[PDB]
Amino acid sequence: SSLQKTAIETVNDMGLGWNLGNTFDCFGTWKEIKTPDDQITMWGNVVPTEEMVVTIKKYGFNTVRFPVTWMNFMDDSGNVNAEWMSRVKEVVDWIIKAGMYCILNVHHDGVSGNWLSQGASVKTKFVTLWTQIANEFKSYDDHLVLESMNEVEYKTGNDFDFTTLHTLTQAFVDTVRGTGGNNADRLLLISGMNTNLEQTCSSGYKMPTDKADKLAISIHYYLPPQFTVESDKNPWTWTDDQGVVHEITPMQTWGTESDYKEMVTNYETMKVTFADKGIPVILGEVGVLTEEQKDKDSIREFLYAQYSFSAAYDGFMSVLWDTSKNTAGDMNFYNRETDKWYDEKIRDNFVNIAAGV
Ligand SMILES: [Cl-]
Ligand SMILES: [Mg+2]
Repeated sequence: SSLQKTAIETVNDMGLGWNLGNTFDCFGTWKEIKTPDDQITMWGNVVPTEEMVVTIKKYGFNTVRFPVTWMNFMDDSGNVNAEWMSRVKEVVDWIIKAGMYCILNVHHDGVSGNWLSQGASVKTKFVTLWTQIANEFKSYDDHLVLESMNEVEYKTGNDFDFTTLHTLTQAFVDTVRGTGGNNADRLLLISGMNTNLEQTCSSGYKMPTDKADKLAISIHYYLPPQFTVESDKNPWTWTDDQGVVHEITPMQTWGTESDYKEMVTNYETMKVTFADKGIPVILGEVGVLTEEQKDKDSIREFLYAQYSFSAAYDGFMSVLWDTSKNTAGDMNFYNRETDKWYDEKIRDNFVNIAAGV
């Protein structure tokens, strides 16, 4: 029998996803990071155990995205501390043992001010890092998916710099594929431009080349931003040259007729641009702030609608951004320590979508 799946078949099998957020991804200059646990716990989550990482499966999830920030464990030439790599591998091994997919990435390394935000002039360091990650996991089967980076924005003037992005994503593909083994054919998730739907689906976006034809595209679904990611208690502002401060109005509800038409239009854009061309779409983060004044029925309806579209559209999936508890982050859905969901109806909706009902 065939022992390979196409890119679309792989994302279809990946089912529903969930992120292990605000854990291996943490960073902050204020913390002197000397050991893995120093980074892992610095935002308020505990050191995760096997049960904390894989129990999500019983709620209908088949993919764990494992966001990892690497810079504090890289020496001056980009070599990754062996203990850090071992701790990353341990979590990957838990996910794989549970029969789930793992998406492993390079996360806050690309934030403005961190090294990967510099663009193509750090390609050498990016290749050094991915060579090490790729070699560490080269033998892993196709339930391990590697994601080039997270949310990077490169510009030249006020135009988006798709060339710099492509230089980096192509270096990622070439480096991973070049190591051979199962890296020759595993699904690779390619970052969109700032994971932005509009920019990634624009005519300027430049997908990298892959002889294996085993690439997916990464877009993050925080649309509309005023509902999903804008604080209600501390709204976003802008200030003019004379000191007048303007509030950008946050939204607390979602679900009007035009809201649904906007979501459908977004999926259609992604379908025509990527899935219809054989490139599946991993919506590697979706979420809504949970510690603000967002209407709880609207949070539930938004996630239900979005995951339902990801289930209805061939070659798509959604991956929930979740920080576990409100002393550790701002989007809290499943408390991995207590095995309890904050909203039982959010939980039930995931179970039902996963089951096809
Ligand atoms: Cl003025
Ligand atoms: Mg599907």
